[PDB]
Amino acid sequence: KSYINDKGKEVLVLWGIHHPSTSADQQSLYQNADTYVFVGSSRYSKKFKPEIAIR
Amino acid sequence: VSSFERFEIFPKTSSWPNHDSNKGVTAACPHAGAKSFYKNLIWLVKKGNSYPKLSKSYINDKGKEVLVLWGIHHPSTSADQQSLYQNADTYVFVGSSRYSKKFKPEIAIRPKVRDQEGRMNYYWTLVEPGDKITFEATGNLVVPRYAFAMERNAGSGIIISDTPV
Repeated sequence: KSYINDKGKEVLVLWGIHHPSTSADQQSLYQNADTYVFVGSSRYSKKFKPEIAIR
Repeated sequence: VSSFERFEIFPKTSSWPNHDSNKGVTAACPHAGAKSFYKNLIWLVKKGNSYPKLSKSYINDKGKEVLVLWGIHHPSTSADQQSLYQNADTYVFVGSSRYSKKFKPEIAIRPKVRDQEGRMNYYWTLVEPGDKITFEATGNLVVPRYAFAMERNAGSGIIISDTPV
């Protein structure tokens, strides 16, 4: 999904990355064992790898 | 800076027999109309349909600090990754006595900037006299070509102005 800033000013965007406790909780929520998240803009680029462990 | 001399830390003609040192050009860095690239870096690309494991070292023998710069290339797609390096799962490693870091490319489509959906990160380090710096990669590495042996001063800054010198 993409968004283009057309509001004539800066847009503050917030988001989250979820790190489950166990592989079972991972599969209960997303069904995929080895996942990634990517966020990218013209000045931002970052890839997120979840860290599954019991805190 | 009290002393600043450029030298070819990794000569273009002889350093990379098993890799291509001439195809690493891009429309994002044009010169005289043609596609070009940075002068002090070489964008190594697979030779034939092969990118063998890369390993090159330099020992600072210049009697002073050496400024070394390099790049990591993050392609937009897996196809662009295979077009340039032929290897799907690659790494880059840079190591010295005070520097050690492993780089994993992040393949994804970023918004176009200068007609490029990929990205390239630029890094630098100061190699102390007598030290060794090692570059090791299976792809995505923009190897240094020119380094700079230098001696830093103390103070001064950067003036941003249209006032003439």
